[PDB]
Amino acid sequence: QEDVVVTLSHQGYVKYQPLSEYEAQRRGGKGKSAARIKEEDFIDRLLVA
DNA sequence: TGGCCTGCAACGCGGGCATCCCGATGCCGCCGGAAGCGAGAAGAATCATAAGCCGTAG
DNA sequence: GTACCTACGGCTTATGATTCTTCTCGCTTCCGGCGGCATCGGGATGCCCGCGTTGCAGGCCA
Repeated sequence: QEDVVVTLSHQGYVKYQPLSEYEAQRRGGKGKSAARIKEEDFIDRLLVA
C-alpha cells in the first residue's frame, strides 16, 4: 500500500512521501522568512492515491 | 534562539449612492460543420486437432 | 551377433479456425454557429467619513 501523497511544484519537480511523514512535516507554522524570497517555489498540484 | 501575531494608535481611500455612457445579450434570420453510429473490414486472443516421453505390458 | 511397433495416462508445442475487439468510411441533417439590432443591467466617476491599512511595540510560537 505505502500510503503517500504526490506533490508537484511550480518549477516542475515531482515527488512523493508517506502520509505519516507528510503530516509530521506539516505540523507547525510556515515562516515568512522564506516567503520574502520572490523567486521561491511552491506546490502546484497535490493528490493522495 | 530567532521570528510571528496582535493590541494601540495614526493615516488614508473606497463603499456606497446615481447616473451617463457602455458592453453583453436575447431574439431573429441565414449558413456551416460534425455527429450519427451503423456497417465493412482487419488484427488478435482463444479454442480445436496432432505428437513426444515418462515405464511396464503385449 | 546385430532393432522395430503400440497401449495405458498427463504437460508441452506447432498450426489452423472462430469470434471479439478495434480501425476506418458513409453522406447527410440537425444542432449549432454567426451577423445584426433594441434592450437592460453594469462600470466609473463626484464625495465623505469611517472602517481598512499600516507603523511600533509587546507577548507568544516553531
